[PDB]
Amino acid sequence: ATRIAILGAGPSGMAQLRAFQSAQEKGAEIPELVCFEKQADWGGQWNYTWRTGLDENGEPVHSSMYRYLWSSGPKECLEFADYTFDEHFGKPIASYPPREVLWDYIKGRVEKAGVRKYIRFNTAVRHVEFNEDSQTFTVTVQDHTTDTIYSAAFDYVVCCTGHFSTPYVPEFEGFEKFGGRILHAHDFRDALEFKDKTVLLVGSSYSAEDIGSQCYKYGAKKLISCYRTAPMGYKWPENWDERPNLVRVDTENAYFADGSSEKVDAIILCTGYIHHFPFLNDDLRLVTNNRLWPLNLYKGVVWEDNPKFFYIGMQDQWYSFNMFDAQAWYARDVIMGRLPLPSKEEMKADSMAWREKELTLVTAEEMYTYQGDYIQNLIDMTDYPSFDIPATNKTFLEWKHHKKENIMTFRDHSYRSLMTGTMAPKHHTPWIDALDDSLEAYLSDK
Amino acid sequence: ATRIAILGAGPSGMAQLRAFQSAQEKGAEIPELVCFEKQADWGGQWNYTWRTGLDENGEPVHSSMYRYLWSSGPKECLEFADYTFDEHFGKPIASYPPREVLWDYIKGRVEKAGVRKYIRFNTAVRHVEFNEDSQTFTVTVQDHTTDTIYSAAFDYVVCCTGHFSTPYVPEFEGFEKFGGRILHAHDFRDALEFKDKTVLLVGSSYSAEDIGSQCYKYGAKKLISCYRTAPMGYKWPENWDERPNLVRVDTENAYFADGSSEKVDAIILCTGYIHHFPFLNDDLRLVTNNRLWPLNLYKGVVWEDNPKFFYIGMQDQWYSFNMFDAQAWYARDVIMGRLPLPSKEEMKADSMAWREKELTLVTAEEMYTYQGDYIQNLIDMTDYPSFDIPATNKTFLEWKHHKKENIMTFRDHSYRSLMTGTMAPKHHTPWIDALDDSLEAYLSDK
Ligand SMILES: Cc1cc2nc3c(=O)[nH]c(=O)nc-3n(C[C@H](O)[C@H](O)[C@H](O)COP(=O)(O)OP(=O)(O)OC[C@H]3O[C@@H](n4cnc5c(N)ncnc54)[C@H](O)[C@@H]3O)c2cc1C
Ligand SMILES: Cc1cc2nc3c(=O)[nH]c(=O)nc-3n(C[C@H](O)[C@H](O)[C@H](O)COP(=O)(O)OP(=O)(O)OC[C@H]3O[C@@H](n4cnc5c(N)ncnc54)[C@H](O)[C@@H]3O)c2cc1C
Ligand SMILES: NC(=O)c1ccc[n+]([C@@H]2O[C@H](COP(=O)([O-])OP(=O)(O)OC[C@H]3O[C@@H](n4cnc5c(N)ncnc54)[C@H](OP(=O)(O)O)[C@@H]3O)[C@@H](O)[C@H]2O)c1
Ligand SMILES: NC(=O)c1ccc[n+]([C@@H]2O[C@H](COP(=O)([O-])OP(=O)(O)OC[C@H]3O[C@@H](n4cnc5c(N)ncnc54)[C@H](OP(=O)(O)O)[C@@H]3O)[C@@H](O)[C@H]2O)c1
Repeated sequence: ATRIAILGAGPSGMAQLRAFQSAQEKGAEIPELVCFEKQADWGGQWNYTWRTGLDENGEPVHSSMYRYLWSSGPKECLEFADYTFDEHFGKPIASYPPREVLWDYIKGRVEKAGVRKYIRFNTAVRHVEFNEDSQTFTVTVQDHTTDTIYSAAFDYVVCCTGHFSTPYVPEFEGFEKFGGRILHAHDFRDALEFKDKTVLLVGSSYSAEDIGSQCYKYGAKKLISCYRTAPMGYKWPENWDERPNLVRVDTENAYFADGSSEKVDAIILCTGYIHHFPFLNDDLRLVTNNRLWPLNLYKGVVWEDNPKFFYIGMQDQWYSFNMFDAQAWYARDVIMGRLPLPSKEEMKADSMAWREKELTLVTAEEMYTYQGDYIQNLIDMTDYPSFDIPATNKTFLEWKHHKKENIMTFRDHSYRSLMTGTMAPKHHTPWIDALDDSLEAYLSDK
Repeated sequence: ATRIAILGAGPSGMAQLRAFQSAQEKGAEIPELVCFEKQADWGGQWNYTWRTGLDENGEPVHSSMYRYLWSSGPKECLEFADYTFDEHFGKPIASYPPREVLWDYIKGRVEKAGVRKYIRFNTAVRHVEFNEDSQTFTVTVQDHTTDTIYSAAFDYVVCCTGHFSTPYVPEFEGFEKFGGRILHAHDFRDALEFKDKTVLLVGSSYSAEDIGSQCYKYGAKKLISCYRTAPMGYKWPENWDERPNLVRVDTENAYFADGSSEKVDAIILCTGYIHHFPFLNDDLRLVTNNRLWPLNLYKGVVWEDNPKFFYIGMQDQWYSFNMFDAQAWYARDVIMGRLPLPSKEEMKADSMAWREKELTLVTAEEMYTYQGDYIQNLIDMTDYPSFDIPATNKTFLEWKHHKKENIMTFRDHSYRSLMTGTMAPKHHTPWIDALDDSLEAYLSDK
């Protein structure tokens, strides 16, 4: 009568449900499942909302996604080994689908699987405690539909609440006096809000690349992006420059370590996120910066201090969807008794070996290869379909080259699926001109 | 060795500490105090921040206040009976001080009292449980300076976390397609962000009045405000009209029940707040809409289901600072044994009588007079200095008339202090021209 709690119904929660459902379909007897989700529908980040800051129930808004967002890597690198792009759409499609298209895809797997019935939507997880005496977890949640706080007992808990939602938002001198809008990447919604405007983007990783690109694409007057350590280093459009870092601000201007300075309408902090778990105490709470190998997680997923608690997708992401699968399948097999955990000492020693290797990594290539090795090790222990990881590494490599070649057109290239073998078609419209981000617009043919 | 927890160091928390400190100064022996505050300094709403949505630790941003905010009622109606405006500033000042000026004042009382030492700043209250077996509260908090979650036992808890922070944010058809900024009043920061723009304000209470006024004052091209029930009904500037309710929106336009419609750059939801206490379970959690008499609070402050738990300032606010005092002094005397509570049945019957009367109220005059009667009933039970409530009522009445006379110049009038008798000077600058909101600018003379 063993009972499991899954926190969150994004890709990771969906993957954990899907892993149990698959074991059950092959005839295994599975635990009882309850998955709690604070939004009204599944998909995690991929469920777009116009809302900003706090949602209609007062929970922090979860999604950081914006209008016009498109896959940032090759779809071929994030394809499910058990539910192909061919199966879901019935036809080839280009390699960088818009948000709505990938949303549709991940829902499709879990619609086929019938796992929606396990999910209590509109329910925020408030608190998870472990009771020593009974060896079980009390999960306290708030049901916003009924406006009730209640709690329930579980034998295992799988946490899938992500780490790209709680913004890291550093302060800069003068922000209290600046007259334009200051916002974090997290609150970016429609690029059209910045048409004909000068937009400062603080930071130099994916958010900066892509939020700049959208502002450019939808007609901002000018873009300044500044970096803390090293410049992003791509060849930008003519109305976009990189400066060394922002140092202060006044009523209208920004000042850089350059010595330069200029008039700026809006500042967008593209400074990343914190791992933040307001519902866990120190006995259960993961503390880490964003990285390929957070400590304290055996095989990157079992909580070393209480191996009945698990974390999915808490690593930085080169791979994503099929990493979460590998992780969710491993957790499932641990929970189900198919893969007994070693002692605490051996877990720590294993994790340390993973951390030593992580610290070796210099180049982007070495990094996704490392995540690949990690994933390889996971999928080899479970009935998760194996797939060509070295060939996925190669596809990441091409993608890197395409971005270096030209940062504004990398989305116009195509790659071959490592599940099906088929090469993807070019898209009916080049990126810069595809102004409509809808599923409908992308799947027809204008 | 009796121990009290005070949740929040805004005006209410500050009042609660001040109430204890005064009893102690007069020679009483007081309980031990710990006050928890998630911000880095005291003042509550009055502590301005440029931050929006979630703060640097990932907590919801608390303050709803914006640049250029000024007192919305006569300072004479919110004067402390035990720490006058004369005492704090050393000289007369006008009747509608800017935010920074009132912040300075409320901090002044609590700096004089030396109560800062009781407060653990940068600490978010996560959870408050009541243990039946020991009859005490476990308060769990997260210290963001040390990044540690810990908990502590208390005999009484006073909740002062406010109810104008978690926004009520209704959805309107088309919001997911609109191309400008959508925001709640709560996120409104610098009016200059809307200079030369058309701004729709949804709502018809104080937020709508005042945010519109600031947008106007700082040079917005045009203002549309729309109402759900009745229009605000003031004579607005020429570039500002009131329409019946908003019904939908597309890429660039708003459509109203008017039948009318127009191009709009930014939508500001001025639709109020919810009472939200994510750190309480249903045994302790107050559930109410914003009103003069929330139910379940004996004398408006003692939690009827567990009278060792208290709420300060959870009523809607005509009076404010000296209401919180009256309430804090009452809670103090209850906690200290000077005012024993009646049985549960009598509390309920008393609360019912207050509710019946609340439901009687029609006119704005009847409403603040009701709050005044409530405050009268409180201050008569404690050593809180009594003061002229009927004369404060009269002052509110004048203020109402000044607003109806001209909504854009009500802040240029002056009233007499009910603590000192002295009439307040006119201000060195009329409202529409005082563009600088700083303490310094308001307290010197230009
Ligand atoms: C702007 C942005 C763009 C991205 N684009 C890509 C991309 O193009 N390609 C790619 O591979 N990856 C991308 N990512 C990476 C992203 O992390 C993954 O794609 C994927 O969404 C990870 O999903 P997850 O389920 O682990 O967490 P999430 O997707 O964040 O979902 C977590 C779920 O947990 C829920 N939750 C959180 N707290 C609670 C609580 N208290 N109670 C109940 N429920 C809770 C949330 O509501 C949410 O549904 C992007 C990330 C961001 C932020
Ligand atoms: C925009 C705006 C303008 C206003 N203008 C006026 C005015 O001009 N005149 C007037 O009389 N009234 C005004 N008010 C009314 C306001 O409610 C009172 O003036 C007063 O600030 C109420 O104080 P409070 O201490 O009860 O709550 P607050 O002032 O809101 O302070 C609550 C405190 O609780 C803390 N807190 C909340 N949650 C936690 C947690 N979980 N853990 C730790 N700490 C927590 C917050 O950090 C905050 O410091 C205004 C309100 C708003 C929103
Ligand atoms: N579809 C898309 O294209 C898309 C868009 C956004 C996000 N994402 C996803 O989200 C993940 C990362 O998002 P992210 O770019 O927001 O965070 P991130 O990858 O951790 O990058 C954080 C960035 O902010 C900078 N930064 C931090 N503090 C700073 C400071 N005080 N001053 C100046 N700069 C500062 C960092 O500077 P330093 O470099 O000096 O450390 C770094 O460039 C990616 O793995 C991707 O999956 C995808
Ligand atoms: N210094 C200042 O001037 C200042 C500024 C802001 C706030 N404050 C303080 O904050 C308190 C109130 O702030 P508030 O005005 O934001 O909230 P509020 O007083 O409760 O008013 C809520 C408003 O939003 C409207 N509304 C709610 N739902 C709506 C919907 N679905 N569609 C359209 N309109 C809708 C309500 O409509 P209905 O009228 O139909 O009920 C009402 O006008 C005041 O007591 C004051 O202390 C002061």
